[PDB]
Amino acid sequence: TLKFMTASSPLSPKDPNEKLILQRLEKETGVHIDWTNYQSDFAEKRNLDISSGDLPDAIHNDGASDVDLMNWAKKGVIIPVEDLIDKYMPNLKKILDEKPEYKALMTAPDGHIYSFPWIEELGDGKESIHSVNDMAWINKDWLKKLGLEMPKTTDDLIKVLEAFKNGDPNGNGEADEIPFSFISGNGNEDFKFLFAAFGIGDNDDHLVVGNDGKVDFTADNDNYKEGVKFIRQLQEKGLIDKEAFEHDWNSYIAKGHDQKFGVYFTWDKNNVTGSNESYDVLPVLAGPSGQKHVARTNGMGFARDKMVITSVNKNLELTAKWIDAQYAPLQSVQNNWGTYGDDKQQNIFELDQASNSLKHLPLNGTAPAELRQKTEVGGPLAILDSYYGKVTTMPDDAKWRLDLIKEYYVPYMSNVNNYPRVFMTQEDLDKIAHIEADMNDYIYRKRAEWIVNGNIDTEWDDYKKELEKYGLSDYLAIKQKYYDQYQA
Ligand SMILES: OC[C@H]1O[C@@](CO)(OC[C@@]2(OC[C@@]3(O[C@H]4O[C@H](CO)[C@@H](O)[C@H](O)[C@H]4O)O[C@H](CO)[C@@H](O)[C@@H]3O)O[C@H](CO)[C@@H](O)[C@@H]2O)[C@@H](O)[C@@H]1O
Ligand SMILES: [Ca+2]
Ligand SMILES: [Ca+2]
Repeated sequence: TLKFMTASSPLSPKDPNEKLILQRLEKETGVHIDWTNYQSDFAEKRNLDISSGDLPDAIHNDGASDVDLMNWAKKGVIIPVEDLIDKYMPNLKKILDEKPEYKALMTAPDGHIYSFPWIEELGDGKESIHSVNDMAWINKDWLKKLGLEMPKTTDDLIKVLEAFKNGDPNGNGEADEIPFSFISGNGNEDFKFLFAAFGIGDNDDHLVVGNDGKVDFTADNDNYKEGVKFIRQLQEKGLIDKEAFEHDWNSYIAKGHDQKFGVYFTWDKNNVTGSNESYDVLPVLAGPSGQKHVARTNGMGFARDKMVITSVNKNLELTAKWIDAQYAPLQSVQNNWGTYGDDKQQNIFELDQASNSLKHLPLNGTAPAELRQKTEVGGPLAILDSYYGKVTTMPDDAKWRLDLIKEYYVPYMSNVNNYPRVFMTQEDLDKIAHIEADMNDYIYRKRAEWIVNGNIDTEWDDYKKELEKYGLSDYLAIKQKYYDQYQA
């Protein structure tokens, strides 16, 4: 018996032990987990537990930031685990011996390892499945219906959206068409993907790496100004979803499912407009001066912390062995993606007993993300490029996305490098975190304000000064420092 805090989807059972995977796991391991399972606001609820001294044995599927992780280590909330890996975790050792770069990625600059990672190999470099998150999707049915060609430029896009607005492409005599929509902020449904059509573009870090080796701050660039102006034009012309700055995922996908969107953003259309050929990828567009670019995210198939062990943990050896069971290939694949042989609900896999390998089943039009979030576990695991065809099939939705990324975006990803996943010192993390406490929401708040009020030209210099007062220069110097050490 161990006590784990975890994070899961609101679609999944309130008690994680209702998951088929965890049932089978308790049989296999003989460990029963008592779960504290937060399904909304995990990070905030976790932090209250930590602040009140109400710690589990370990926090599963945690996803803490680096600053959190180091703060917790310094205050003795969590423990270093490297001795536990050496002594009790042969599955993990195997992985780290085959792919030693993950060990580097796990290790803090004080020399300790504080967390167990998630590793999922799907594409490399520019071809990473993570290279673009908020892909743009377009209603090709409407285009074909209105006699329109796929737009090639930002100007074409405006015209297409105007025709969507006024042209009644769904043919019901109603102005029900929402030409352009998004969910504003970080994440897969934001519009920042289009900013690159004005050069450089933007990502959730607001940080790219120039081909000069200089870290660039995106959200102060004239190019970024132009991107905001473009979205403002869309606003002024009545082409943006009237609730874009208010709605949520559930509302976004309700409209999606009714196919109200002309152009919208998401990871995979199948989750929002469904599994049809009405919507396809919006190809990379040329800006007005011929800019044609895809900004790279800094995302990768690695998250440093999907589990930590607290300093109250009862049985370090038992914990460490339980965790290592998650790194066995079959377990890792399932924990990540779902399972087989549920006699009562849909299954992501079938187990082929002849090979003892997993195989992706077709979904009867069920959303990718929907069944997954019900049946996955998250937590620490590894899926290596050598598992495909031997331990498991590659997901078809993954393969498909990798193809799209390679076909539509890679040619226009002209930045040789993105920002590497460094592990900064505690002091530097703390410094950075203070700065981001000001910048982060300020950056989104002004972006939205300018789209809605049209005053970017008169507020831009003052916004840049404000960003300097928050410490943007110190922030960049720190970023650049770690990028330079990484390259050396
Ligand atoms: O294209 C399919 C392949 O893409 C991957 C890339 O890792 O999976 C992406 C995918 O699932 C991610 C998932 O979790 C994310 O969203 C959570 C909700 O906030 C968040 O807690 C996780 O930390 C974050 O990783 O999203 C779904 C739904 O939440 C969940 O079940 C997943 O763990 O993203 C799309 C939805 O945004 C999904 O369609 C897709 O699975 C790779 O795993 C896939 O093979
Ligand atoms: Ca209509
Ligand atoms: Ca800049």
